Amino acid sequence: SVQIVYKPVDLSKVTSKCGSLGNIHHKPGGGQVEVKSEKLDFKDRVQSKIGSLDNITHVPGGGNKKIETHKLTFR
Amino acid sequence: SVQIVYKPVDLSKVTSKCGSLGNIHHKPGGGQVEVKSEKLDFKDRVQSKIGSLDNITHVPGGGNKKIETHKLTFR
Amino acid sequence: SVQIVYKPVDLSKVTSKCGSLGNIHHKPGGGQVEVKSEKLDFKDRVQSKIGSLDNITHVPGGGNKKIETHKLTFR
Amino acid sequence: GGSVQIVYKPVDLSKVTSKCGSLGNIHHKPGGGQVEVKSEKLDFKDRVQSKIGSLDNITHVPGGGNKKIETHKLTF
Amino acid sequence: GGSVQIVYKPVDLSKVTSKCGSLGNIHHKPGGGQVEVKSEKLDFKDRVQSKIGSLDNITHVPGGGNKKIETHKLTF
Amino acid sequence: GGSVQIVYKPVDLSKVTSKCGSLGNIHHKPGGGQVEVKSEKLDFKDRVQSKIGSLDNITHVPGGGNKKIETHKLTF
Repeated sequence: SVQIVYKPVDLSKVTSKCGSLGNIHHKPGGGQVEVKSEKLDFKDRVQSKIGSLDNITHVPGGGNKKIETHKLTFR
Repeated sequence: SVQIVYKPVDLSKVTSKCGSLGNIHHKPGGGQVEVKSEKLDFKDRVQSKIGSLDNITHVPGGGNKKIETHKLTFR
Repeated sequence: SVQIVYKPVDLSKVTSKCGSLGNIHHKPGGGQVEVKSEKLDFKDRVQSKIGSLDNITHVPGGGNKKIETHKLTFR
Repeated sequence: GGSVQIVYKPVDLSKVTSKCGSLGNIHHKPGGGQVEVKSEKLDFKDRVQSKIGSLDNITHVPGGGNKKIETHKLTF
Repeated sequence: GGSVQIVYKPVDLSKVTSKCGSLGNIHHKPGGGQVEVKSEKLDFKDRVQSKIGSLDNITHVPGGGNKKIETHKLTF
Repeated sequence: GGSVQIVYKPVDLSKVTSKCGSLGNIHHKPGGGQVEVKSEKLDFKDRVQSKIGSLDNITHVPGGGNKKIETHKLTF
């Protein structure tokens, strides 16, 4: 006679914690900002950001891939 | 006689925590912002952002993929 | 005689928490913003944003894909 | 007999063409951003041409004439 | 017998073409950003041309004329 | 017998072409950023051409003329 018990158990965690997690920002102060501009010429694309206080979080990553395969073959 | 008991168990977690999670911002202050501009020429695309206080969160990521194959073959 | 019991069990979790979750913003203050412009020329597309206080959350991500396959083959 | 046959069938399908001046041009969004002239006096006398922020398209065509002369003669 | 046959069948499919001046050009967003003239006086006299921030397209075509002369003669 | 056959069938498919002046050009976003002239006086007299931040396209074509002369003669 033949008996096969196939009882694998998975309690695993796969976790990503990406970016700005659990931070404390107590009374942050951005200074006064002045941008005085005159007599400028731009021949191509301009990207401009002006400001006193920025919090920027960018997360292209932190993705998870889990692949699992179970094969039982008898004869 | 043959007996097969295929009873795999999965309690697993796959998780993404991506971006700005659980932060405290207490009285954040952006300063005064002045942008004085005169006599400017732009020949191509302009993107402009002006402001005192910004919170920006961008998440292209944090995606999960799970794949799970079960095969039992007898004879 | 042959007996096959096929009883795989899935209690697994796949989760995305993407963007701005569970944050505290206590009395955020944007400053005064002034944008003074005269005698400007733009030959191509302009995108402009002006303001004192921004909260911006953008989530192209945080997607979940789950694939599960069960094959039982006898003879 | 000593017969004579003359067939005079010249054929003209030719083209004479003049394309003179400003033809088939594209002017897409022409013009300056800001033009400013600041004075206490503008004093213009005796054959002055002044252009301030103007757009001018000027075409003069004294030419582009076509002359075609054709002569046919059959003498027996 | 001592006969004569003449078959006079010249063919002209020729083209004479002039393309003279400003043809098929693209002007896409021409013009300066800012032009400023500051004075207390502008004093222009006796054959002055002044251009301040203007755009001019000027085409003069005294030429581009076509002359075609064709002559055919058959004498028997 | 002593007959005579003449077949006169010249064929002209020729092209005579002049392409004279400003043809097929692309002018994409031409113009300066800032032009400033600051004075107390501009004083222009007696055959002055002044250009301040202007764009000029000027095409003169006295030429580009075509002359085609063709003569055909058959004498028996």
